[PDB]
Amino acid sequence: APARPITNWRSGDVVWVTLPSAEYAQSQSAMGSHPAYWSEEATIINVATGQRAAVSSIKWDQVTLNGKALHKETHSGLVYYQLPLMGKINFWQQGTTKAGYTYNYNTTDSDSLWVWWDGGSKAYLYISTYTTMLGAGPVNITGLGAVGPNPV
Amino acid sequence: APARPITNWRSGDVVWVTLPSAEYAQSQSAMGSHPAYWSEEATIINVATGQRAAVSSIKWDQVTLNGKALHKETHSGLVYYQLPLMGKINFWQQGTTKAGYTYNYNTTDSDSLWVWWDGGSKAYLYISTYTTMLGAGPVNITGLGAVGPNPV
Amino acid sequence: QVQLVQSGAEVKKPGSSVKVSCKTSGGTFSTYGISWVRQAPGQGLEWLGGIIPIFATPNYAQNFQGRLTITADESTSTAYMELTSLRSDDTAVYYCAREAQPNPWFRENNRFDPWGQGTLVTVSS
Amino acid sequence: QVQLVQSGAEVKKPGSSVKVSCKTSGGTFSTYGISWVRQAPGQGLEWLGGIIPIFATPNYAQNFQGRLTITADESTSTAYMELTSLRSDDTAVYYCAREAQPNPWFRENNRFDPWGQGTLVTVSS
Amino acid sequence: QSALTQPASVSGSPGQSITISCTGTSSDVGSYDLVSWYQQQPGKAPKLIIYEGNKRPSGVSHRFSGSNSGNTASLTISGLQAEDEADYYCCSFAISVTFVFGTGTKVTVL
Amino acid sequence: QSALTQPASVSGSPGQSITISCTGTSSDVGSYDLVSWYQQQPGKAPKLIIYEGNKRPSGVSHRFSGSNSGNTASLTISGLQAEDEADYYCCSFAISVTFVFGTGTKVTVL
Repeated sequence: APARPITNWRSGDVVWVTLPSAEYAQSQSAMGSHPAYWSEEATIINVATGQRAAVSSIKWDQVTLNGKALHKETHSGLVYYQLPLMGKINFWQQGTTKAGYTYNYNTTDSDSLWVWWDGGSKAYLYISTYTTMLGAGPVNITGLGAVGPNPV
Repeated sequence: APARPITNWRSGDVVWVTLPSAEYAQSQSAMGSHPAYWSEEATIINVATGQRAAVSSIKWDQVTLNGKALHKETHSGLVYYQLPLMGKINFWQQGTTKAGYTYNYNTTDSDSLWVWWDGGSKAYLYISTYTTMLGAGPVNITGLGAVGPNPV
Repeated sequence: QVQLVQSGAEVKKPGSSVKVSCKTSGGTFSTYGISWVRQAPGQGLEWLGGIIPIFATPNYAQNFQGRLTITADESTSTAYMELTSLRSDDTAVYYCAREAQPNPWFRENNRFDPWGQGTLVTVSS
Repeated sequence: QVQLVQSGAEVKKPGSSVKVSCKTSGGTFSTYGISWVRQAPGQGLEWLGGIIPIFATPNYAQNFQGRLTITADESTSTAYMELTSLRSDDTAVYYCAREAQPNPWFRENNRFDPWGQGTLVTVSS
Repeated sequence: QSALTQPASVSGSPGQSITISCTGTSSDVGSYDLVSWYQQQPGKAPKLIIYEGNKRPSGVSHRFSGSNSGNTASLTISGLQAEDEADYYCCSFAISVTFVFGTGTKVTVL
Repeated sequence: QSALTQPASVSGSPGQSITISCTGTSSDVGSYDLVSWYQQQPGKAPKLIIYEGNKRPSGVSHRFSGSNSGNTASLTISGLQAEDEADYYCCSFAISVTFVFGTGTKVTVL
């Protein structure tokens, strides 16, 4: 049977994100001027289905969650796409027990995956972070999360 | 064609744990006298393989990670089994965006899944927590994590 | 053989709300799904909504969005549906059914192998 | 078609350490696996170790535990192996092979479809 | 969302074969190789007869066969008998996480 | 961990069929339905001929058939030719995350 494409997402899906050479950003507009780790050649995997793709290779205006398009936020002329999560995003340094933490480590708020797309073949994947606990970069980071409900 | 049994685990496996009617413990011996959320009827799922089982229905002396038996800690006469994780354990209130956090929420350490077994059909699953951010209990909790390397 | 047992038939006045429970005996919810289907007298089957208990993120049909709520309990293997603002055309036999697909993902490949006995709700006076 | 290109042959004195690189061309590592197999002259194939780049948790054979290290680079699609404390019987042709099982999980069902050209390491004086 | 169109009335003599179609529109109805079929005799709860295109559950009579051709899923009943005089429905998954039931078909014996 | 036992020397006349066995001990060698076979001609790198029991990669001659019976995996080559005169190995996955190669079998033509 044909596999479910990585473009189509459902609530409760387990997401696996690779962030090769991730760099540190002091303030990200999509996360309310908060630190983030971002990669230029990130890879997204649906763990249950096994499907995969490079973030730059996905047409992000066609990605649907529960049959509905992802939420869009235009910040300073840059269009960002949101993938909500149930819970926080769990990310760590590749191949090491060293494990990072997000900005809202104290709070009870869930996390989200943010993608910047230029409409072509250039996409940036952002994950929330508090400080440079995994280094200033470049650093290979693997993140895990569970897809949340559609924003209301 | 035969599926990989949930008794046999590998590094990089994605784990899905359900904690129905989870209770709060102020101090747990397996986590060095630190708060934890525990359930009596927990369910464990290997997300990639789709296999599942009740925690109480698993013979935990037969569970192998990378072909090796799980690490055991005898604490006050109670035998605990450890499932190491890559990164932290991500848990949230089931069905809600409300997301809990672990004890070492500023540290860079990874988390672990702790199981108490009596040798019969009674098993307790423990997940690290800092305070009663999800309530004193009972509360339904869903946890997600990636299996780490064997303890050395 | 797992069994799905529903609550008894109810009669409600227009504008009220009803709650039908589905009981799972011979097993647990595990990672399966629960769907609610109603059949008005003399008409066909209409899918109301469904849920996967481990996901606990219910989704409903367009006609019942903002009017139907579906919840599942893991401590007691009971699934619930709640329809508010009842009208005369809500009179139907409501069925609880199990989505016989072990993987919560791959939910497109699914079937309703066991069906509940059916609860008849009458909305009149 | 994906190509695996290895570094050139090397001659090393006994007790030294060698590092053989395997380059992936025509694509990327993605979620595949990389295995290292060596063949001593006139003998059979011996599996040394392997890694899943996304997992980044290498595993080795019993004879080479504590003597072998395997790492994978994703920014530059190159896989590495490193053998320390070289002896005269370490002289062999070293092969890098791709585990052509798309799912990193279900790694039991696997095969080595593309093979590297082979690097000949000679340990003598 | 538009429902699945079904041939409301289908009839056949005892012994022949009949085919019930299930036609939909849009990609929001999913692939037709994964359409399930249910049978509802008068006064009874619906029961599954064909699922996953052409897979039969245990105890279902071997006279029920399911096909798939483009945007139409077909259920075929061979050797019509008095116990096949019931109502049949087709169901499928949607791009939105929902299930759509067919309009329903009544089988009659001449 | 013990390796996989293979019949080091196997020979056959041009035209007939030969069978190479792959026998192991102890759960630790995994299922014998998921055993891959490789062919190494003199001076060349090993190439895959049969993978996952009896699946042939594209371009592999259809004269290679793989079986599985209990704790032994067998590779059968039909219509022996001069180009089949090489060395063949079987590989399997272990309970410890490792791969175990067979002892190797040399095919000869009489």
